[PDB]
Amino acid sequence: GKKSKATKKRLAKLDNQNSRVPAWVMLKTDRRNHKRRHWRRNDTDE
Amino acid sequence: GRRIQGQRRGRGTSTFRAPSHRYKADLEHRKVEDGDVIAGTVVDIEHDPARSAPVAAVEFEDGDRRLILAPEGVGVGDELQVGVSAEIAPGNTLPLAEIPEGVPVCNVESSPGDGGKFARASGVNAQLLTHDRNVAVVKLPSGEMKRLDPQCRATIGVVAGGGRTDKPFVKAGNKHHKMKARGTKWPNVRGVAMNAVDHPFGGGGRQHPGKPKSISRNAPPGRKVGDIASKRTGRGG
Amino acid sequence: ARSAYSYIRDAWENPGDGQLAELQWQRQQEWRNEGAVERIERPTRLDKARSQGYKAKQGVIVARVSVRKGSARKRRHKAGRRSKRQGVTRITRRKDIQRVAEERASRTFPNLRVLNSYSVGQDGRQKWHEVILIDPNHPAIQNDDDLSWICADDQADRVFRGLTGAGRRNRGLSGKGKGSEKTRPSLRSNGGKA
Amino acid sequence: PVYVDFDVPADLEDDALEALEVARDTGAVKKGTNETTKSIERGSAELVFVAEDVQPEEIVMHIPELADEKGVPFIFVEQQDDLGHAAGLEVGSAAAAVTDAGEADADVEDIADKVEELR
RNA sequence: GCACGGAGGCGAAGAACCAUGGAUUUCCGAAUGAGAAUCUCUAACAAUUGCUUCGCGCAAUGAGGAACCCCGAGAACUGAAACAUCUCAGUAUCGGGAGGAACAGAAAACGCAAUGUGAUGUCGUUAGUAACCGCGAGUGAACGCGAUACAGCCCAAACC
RNA sequence: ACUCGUACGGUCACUGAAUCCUGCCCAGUGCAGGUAUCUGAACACCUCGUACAAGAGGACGAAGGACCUGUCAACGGCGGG
RNA sequence: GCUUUACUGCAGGCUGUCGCUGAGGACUCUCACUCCGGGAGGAGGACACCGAUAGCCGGGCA
Ligand SMILES: [Cl-]
Ligand SMILES: [Cl-]
Ligand SMILES: [Cl-]
Ligand SMILES: [K+]
Ligand SMILES: [Mg+2]
Ligand SMILES: [Mg+2]
Ligand SMILES: [Mg+2]
Ligand SMILES: [Mg+2]
Ligand SMILES: [Mg+2]
Ligand SMILES: [Mg+2]
Ligand SMILES: [Mg+2]
Ligand SMILES: [Mg+2]
Ligand SMILES: [Mg+2]
Ligand SMILES: [Mg+2]
Ligand SMILES: [Mg+2]
Ligand SMILES: [Mg+2]
Ligand SMILES: [Mg+2]
Ligand SMILES: [Mg+2]
Ligand SMILES: [Mg+2]
Ligand SMILES: [Mg+2]
Ligand SMILES: [Mg+2]
Ligand SMILES: [Mg+2]
Ligand SMILES: [Mg+2]
Ligand SMILES: [Mg+2]
Ligand code: NA
Ligand code: NA
Ligand code: NA
Ligand code: NA
Ligand code: NA
Ligand code: NA
Ligand code: NA
Ligand code: NA
Ligand code: NA
Ligand code: NA
Ligand code: NA
Ligand SMILES: [Sr+2]
Ligand SMILES: [Sr+2]
Ligand SMILES: [Sr+2]
Ligand SMILES: [Sr+2]
Ligand SMILES: [Sr+2]
Ligand SMILES: [Sr+2]
Ligand SMILES: [Sr+2]
Ligand SMILES: [Sr+2]
Ligand SMILES: [Sr+2]
Ligand SMILES: [Sr+2]
Repeated sequence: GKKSKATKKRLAKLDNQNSRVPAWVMLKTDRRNHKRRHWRRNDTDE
Repeated sequence: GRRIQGQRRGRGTSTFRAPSHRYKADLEHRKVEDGDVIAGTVVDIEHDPARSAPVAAVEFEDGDRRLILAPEGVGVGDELQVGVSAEIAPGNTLPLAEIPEGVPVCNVESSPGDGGKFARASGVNAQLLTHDRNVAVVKLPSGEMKRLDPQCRATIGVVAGGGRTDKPFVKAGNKHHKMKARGTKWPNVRGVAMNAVDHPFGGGGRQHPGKPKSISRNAPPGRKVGDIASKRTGRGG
Repeated sequence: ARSAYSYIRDAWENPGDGQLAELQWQRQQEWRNEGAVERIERPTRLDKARSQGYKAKQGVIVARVSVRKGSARKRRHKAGRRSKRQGVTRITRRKDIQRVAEERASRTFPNLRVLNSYSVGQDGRQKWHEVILIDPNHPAIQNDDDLSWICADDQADRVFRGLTGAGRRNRGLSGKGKGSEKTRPSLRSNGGKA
Repeated sequence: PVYVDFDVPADLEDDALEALEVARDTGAVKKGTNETTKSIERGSAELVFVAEDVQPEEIVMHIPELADEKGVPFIFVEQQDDLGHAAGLEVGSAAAAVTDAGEADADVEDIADKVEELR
């Protein structure tokens, strides 16, 4: 495929959202990233 | 039921359209103010996709380069004339009034200045019979006596490509190629071979129209199939 | 004495006789060659226009509109219907042509508001009406004691809601007594049975 | 044009407007189709002018016949704005009426006569 | 901030927090210079209008909003123990449009017929009455009355 | 739409290369043509009726039908004695 | 869903009539309107188209 600049920005954002809930948020809230996506198992938009 | 093929046609979808983007030109006569001071030279003979006949490219005095409905016997270099005073020779156009009686003509206008409507197909021709100050009588290719305005322009001679019809297609593939150059859906499936839902003749154990084929002129589209308003049928009588 | 206006009025009581007859025969030739909505500098029927609220003033516009004659232009049912709902040819619409004319005119002049309209004849295939529209945003009108009312917000797009004189008549609101049981205060509030 | 049954010569039209101009400075004149109309009806009119470039024509179609059944003479002017100017207006005038001339009676009289002849 | 971490910071120069007003307010979006799956290309009220200093100079429109409201378009399942008129129903759904509410509204009314009432909504009732109807199934008002709230005016023309 | 097409065209159908052939039937149905006479609606017209209107009747009569003809490579038919 | 000389209707076609529509059971004309023409102008013409309505046909469709 050929991604436009905008498509590319969205793809990047999705990649970033794909990170884990920081460890400190665990302690602070004293005890999951519900939006964890996999390139293979999932399908993004567009 | 479902609309019959004749009804699908009218919507003018791609399947039924003519390959217009591939057609060359509209072979209408030139428009001359008057005087006939318009002559051109045949610069080339080309194939006309829309008619399976040859057409001639002409370069006129005033610089206009246009394709023309060519009669038989026209070649490169030859000079053609178009006007009231044009010379009476094959390939020249002028109003019927100027044409001598008993002269085969082609690409005859229906209404003076329309560019030509009659006798344009391969090897055909209209026959100028009677003259007058009010009406020119022409015998069209179908054998019909047509009364025309003497001011209707025409081209002397018969259309090129005559005899085209004398040779059989022999193969389905040859029909195929010609059909691809026309606004026609081909091949043809018989009405009697379809399901009742698709045609008045469809249905039934064995194939056969379950009704007389001669249909009334007043029949609505979808029903007007078979032999339309036939005055008679068969070969007998 | 008689106003000069009464003579225009009187001429139009019989648009098919007298001088008016020859004028129409002449005019219509030009009208048939004009568009659907043509703005005109002056009303063809002055008496009627002034009578309906017209004034020679900034913000007052007049436009002649033509519409095809006859009944509804409807498409036959593509799905099953009982004989009753299969009709196609003799079914007419519920809005008269004058009302259709008023709406087209108002669409052409999105910023103007329909004040009133009147008939200027017809031929065998169409009808013409002239519509008076007002500019609610022009001060010459915002300051007019007889027309400033049309500047209120609730008067916006009045024609599209049937607030016109032709609108009100067509909605069966003329009668104040017998016969208006299902028209007043609105066709809708009465279940659409008027 | 539908109410016009005869063409008036540019020269005659010239004299008329001149007469009308002095008529307002001397005698009395009515400006406007309505006022012109009531004058003919009240019979207080001697000469009425009617522009020929009036659109719509309904505005003045009645002047001709109304004047005939009232004896009041009338003349045509090619342009609407000239009549208005001659009548002393800053705008145009579809019709005008000299309600009793003023030091122009002699001319207005001739003009009326020149018309009757012109049929 | 939700959010109970670590580090560090701010706050008596009165922070946090709250109310009111103001500042900032990317791109797409009615989306309006042209184009485009949120970006790009070379000065922009695009488009339709009114006014007009006839120059986009001054202005209007566009789109949104839970439903409510007004004007148009308008089914079928269903009921009638079938079904076509009828019914379901002017319902569902569609097109257009306004407001904070809409619409209606100062009689060419009513017609308890009178020596009577007196703009208009709405509520209660009048009444499943009058009327409609394969006179089948079903459909179905109004005047009046008791209430609520009350409010009455402006043009066209005559004469100027 | 067909159609930058015009009867050597292209629309609608039937049969299904070549070869040798393709009989009889137009009563019914279909299509088409004709038609003295018959039948044939509405508007306008006339009579009656109504101070008007409803309505009743009359005259005229288009296509269509009756009637006649053409037509089966048109639907189809080609038996019993 | 499909069929038809089932019932009842609806498109559609033919046909008459009224309006568009004018002048002098047959007729002429030009001015609306239509068509051809780049234009001038030509052809046609109160017909045709279109609106309304009436009769006939009408499994094409419900
Ligand atoms: Cl072929
Ligand atoms: Cl409006
Ligand atoms: Cl009362
Ligand atoms: K039903
Ligand atoms: Mg990573
Ligand atoms: Mg050509
Ligand atoms: Mg093809
Ligand atoms: Mg086949
Ligand atoms: Mg099969
Ligand atoms: Mg099968
Ligand atoms: Mg079928
Ligand atoms: Mg067979
Ligand atoms: Mg006042
Ligand atoms: Mg309400
Ligand atoms: Mg943009
Ligand atoms: Mg039932
Ligand atoms: Mg109903
Ligand atoms: Mg029953
Ligand atoms: Mg009901
Ligand atoms: Mg009542
Ligand atoms: Mg076979
Ligand atoms: Mg086979
Ligand atoms: Mg044309
Ligand atoms: Mg069926
Ligand atoms: Na994936
Ligand atoms: Na508007
Ligand atoms: Na009703
Ligand atoms: Na903000
Ligand atoms: Na704007
Ligand atoms: Na501007
Ligand atoms: Na039942
Ligand atoms: Na059933
Ligand atoms: Na019923
Ligand atoms: Na009482
Ligand atoms: Na037969
Ligand atoms: Sr996979
Ligand atoms: Sr051509
Ligand atoms: Sr051409
Ligand atoms: Sr069959
Ligand atoms: Sr035979
Ligand atoms: Sr609006
Ligand atoms: Sr002026
Ligand atoms: Sr009150
Ligand atoms: Sr064979
Ligand atoms: Sr037969």
